[PDB]
Amino acid sequence: SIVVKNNIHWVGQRDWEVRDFHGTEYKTLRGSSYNSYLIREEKNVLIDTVKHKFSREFVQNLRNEIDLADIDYIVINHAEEDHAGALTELMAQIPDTPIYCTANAIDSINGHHHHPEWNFNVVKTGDTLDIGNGKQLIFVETPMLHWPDSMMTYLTGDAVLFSNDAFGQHYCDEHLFNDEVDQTELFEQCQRYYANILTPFSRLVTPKITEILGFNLPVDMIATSHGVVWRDNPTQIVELYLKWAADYQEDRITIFYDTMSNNTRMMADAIAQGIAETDPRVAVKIFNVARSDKNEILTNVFRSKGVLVGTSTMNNVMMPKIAGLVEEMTGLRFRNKRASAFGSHGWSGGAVDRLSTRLQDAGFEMSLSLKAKWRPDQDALKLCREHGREIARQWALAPL
Amino acid sequence: SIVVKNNIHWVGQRDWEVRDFHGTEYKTLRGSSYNSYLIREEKNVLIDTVKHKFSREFVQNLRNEIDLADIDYIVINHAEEDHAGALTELMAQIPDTPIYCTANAIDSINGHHHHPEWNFNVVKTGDTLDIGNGKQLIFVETPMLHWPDSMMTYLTGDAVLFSNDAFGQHYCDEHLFNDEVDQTELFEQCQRYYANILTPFSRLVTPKITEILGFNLPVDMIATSHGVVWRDNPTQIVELYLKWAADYQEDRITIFYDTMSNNTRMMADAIAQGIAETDPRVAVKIFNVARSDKNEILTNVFRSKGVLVGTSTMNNVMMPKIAGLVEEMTGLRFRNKRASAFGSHGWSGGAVDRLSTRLQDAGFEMSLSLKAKWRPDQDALKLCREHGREIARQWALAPL
Ligand SMILES: Cc1cc2nc3c(=O)[nH]c(=O)nc-3n(C[C@H](O)[C@H](O)[C@H](O)COP(=O)(O)O)c2cc1C
Ligand SMILES: Cc1cc2nc3c(=O)[nH]c(=O)nc-3n(C[C@H](O)[C@H](O)[C@H](O)COP(=O)(O)O)c2cc1C
Ligand SMILES: [Fe+3]
Ligand SMILES: [Fe+3]
Ligand SMILES: [Fe+3]
Ligand SMILES: [Fe+3]
Ligand SMILES: [Kr]
Ligand SMILES: [Kr]
Ligand SMILES: [Kr]
Ligand SMILES: [Kr]
Ligand SMILES: [Kr]
Ligand SMILES: [Kr]
Ligand SMILES: [O]
Ligand SMILES: [O]
Repeated sequence: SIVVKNNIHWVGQRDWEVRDFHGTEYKTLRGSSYNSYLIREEKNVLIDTVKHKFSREFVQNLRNEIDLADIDYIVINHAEEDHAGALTELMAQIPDTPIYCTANAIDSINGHHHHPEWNFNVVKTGDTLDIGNGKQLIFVETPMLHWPDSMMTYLTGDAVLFSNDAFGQHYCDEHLFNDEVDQTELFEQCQRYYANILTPFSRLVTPKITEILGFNLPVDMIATSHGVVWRDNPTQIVELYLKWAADYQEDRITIFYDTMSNNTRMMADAIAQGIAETDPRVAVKIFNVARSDKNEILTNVFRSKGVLVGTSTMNNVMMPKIAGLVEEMTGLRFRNKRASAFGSHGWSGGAVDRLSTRLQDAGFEMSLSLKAKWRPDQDALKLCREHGREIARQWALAPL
Repeated sequence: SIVVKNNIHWVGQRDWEVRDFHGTEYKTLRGSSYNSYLIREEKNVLIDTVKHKFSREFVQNLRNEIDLADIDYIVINHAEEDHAGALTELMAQIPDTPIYCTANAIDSINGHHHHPEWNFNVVKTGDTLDIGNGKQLIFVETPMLHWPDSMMTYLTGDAVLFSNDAFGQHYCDEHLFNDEVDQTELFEQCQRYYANILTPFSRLVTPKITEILGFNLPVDMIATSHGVVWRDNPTQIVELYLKWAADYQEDRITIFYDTMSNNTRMMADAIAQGIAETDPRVAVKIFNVARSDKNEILTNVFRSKGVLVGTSTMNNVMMPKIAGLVEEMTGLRFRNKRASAFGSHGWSGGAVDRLSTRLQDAGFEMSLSLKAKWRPDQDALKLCREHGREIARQWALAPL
């Protein structure tokens, strides 16, 4: 275990090997961690657990830190399997131990564990839990951030905010604190996390942070459930969340496509050139969805002011990976972004219009489409270059 | 080169390494071949070429077999890059050589190569081309099998049908003839090919084969553009095509899904059990689309009488891989098949109905959906088992 602050002990689990989260929908290229915390004042409080596959090690390590019978209260901020997965294993040893959580958490905890006989205690925003020595836990409900059961626990005196998923990132390191790790690698994982997970809940992020700041409670540390503990200027991740929530976009255009014989690829490269030689301020990224990291693509879309999506016409419809990715974007609900569909066809085509429509369904403001037959020759590549020019002029943030 | 029959020489290219076709949409687990044929009578005729990346070797090997100037005619049955990719390289040495192909082939050849100055000769069904010694080539147009430019060339006397893509398969072997290779491995690749490529054109397969049989031309060998040359009972692949075209299905149910925390997986296994203990005649396959071969899944759907598709609700929509796969199935246009959507959700859900609708759009006859909240307990797993029972009774081919 690692001493977080005074009597706060990190008793979680590092995961260096993990490469897949939420099925295979979130690639964790730098691993992750599952942060559990043991607070030992007059009362002994355990905050969240770890993933189920590390339950054996979790309980054993917990035994080495404290007798399980001496644990007074258990707090569950979030009942997703990576934070409450070791719950059944632990409650088998101490079934009478009270569990403090939201009303929605009872549904989610029981939904996974099927032990409704456990002693649940419904908490709501403002509720307190005294642990002795002048310190107490203050609960704040954060529904749909990112789950209905989500909440945060604040420890007075030590001024430590247990935010669970919020302000966390999938980043594994032997050092626990943010000022002890690589800042660049830390920022990438933080932005990668929000873009792929918290984007559809951005409208809720700002009012919640505003509400919490209204409590006027000091924050010395922010102990998330994933990644580093923010102790050195901890509110820096809060400020990033405020910026990322306000329909974040840079002067950047993300182009991604799928192709069977490189015809659409040729179009994408010609479009990109037209943009770069029209607007030097625009950062341009290009991805083949069949050969690229899906989450890296989505992170760029989040940072971009607009995207161009390419697909060849395959069996009167679009290519599956493109359709799949667009479907996911429909759930992420990106805002204040523009889009243009393009692609090659053999005869009748139809996949470009089909794509443009679904992008509109995903919330993108659609510009005109670009279509080409078979492999683009020099003349066709000019039209693609010109399309990029028209896009660059239409999507220009400042005049030029 | 390999002697196919008399003066027919195989001058194509084997591809042991290839693992991806049509982008990454067709996995070639046993490699493939690109069959080109040189006929040397009084006239010298080249039939199709190879993929562009093997163009250097193709021309060189062709030089070792014959002087390029001695080539009289060039036949292009199909202008896809794997059969006409080495065309530009070859025509650079012999630009005056006539090219015999369909009217639609001129559009496709020029579309890729951009050399309209080539000497094209439009052929239609019934047209002949004398090559001497009492032998001649007879052309038969096969539009949308699988391309608009597709055609077949028949050689009289030797009774050899050059079918290009038709009756071919992606299977690489040192031996050229069908009776020299592994029959099981040969059948798998043949069925894998049709299911993923020729399924949406099944309505056209039967009348075309009927028309060709109406010509009363003998067939000693069938020389495709991919895989083995059928010389031992060559019509066996024709009979398989007739069966596969007639909305082929076995007493078989294919279940596939995507899951984030295995809840939907638990549902799929419970459904499968219900079916097996209700109808012992049904063959059941289960696939996680995130961890399985996509084409193996589609091959099973082709053989199946009906499918069950699972998805968890993710951001108010379905999982991308499922959406992507369903999109592709919408293009494959499977016929006379039934379907049932299922999956787990956290709160409001919605992805199961969304999936059931798109399956209906894909042409599946939809049965009732099955929904479960979070992780299924013993009671919920009974409902899933019962759902399988109801499906097994509804989809039963014979009474029982
Ligand atoms: C399996 C397959 C299916 C196709 N289906 C269509 C189609 O339905 N309509 C069409 O106009 N072209 C169709 N085509 C032709 C392609 O759209 C054409 O080759 C395109 O220019 C290539 O795009 P890409 O190289 O960027 O992947 C199909 C090609 C393949 C290989
Ligand atoms: C990223 C993510 C998004 C989710 N979105 C929804 C949702 O929009 N609606 C819902 O009812 N449940 C949602 N859930 C909860 C899942 O549907 C729930 O955990 C489900 O039972 C798990 O299915 P599975 O384990 O088979 O993948 C979401 C879960 C995750 C991890
Ligand atoms: Fe979570
Ligand atoms: Fe988490
Ligand atoms: Fe082809
Ligand atoms: Fe082919
Ligand atoms: Kr969160
Ligand atoms: Kr937040
Ligand atoms: Kr906050
Ligand atoms: Kr074909
Ligand atoms: Kr055919
Ligand atoms: Kr035939
Ligand atoms: O989580
Ligand atoms: O092909």
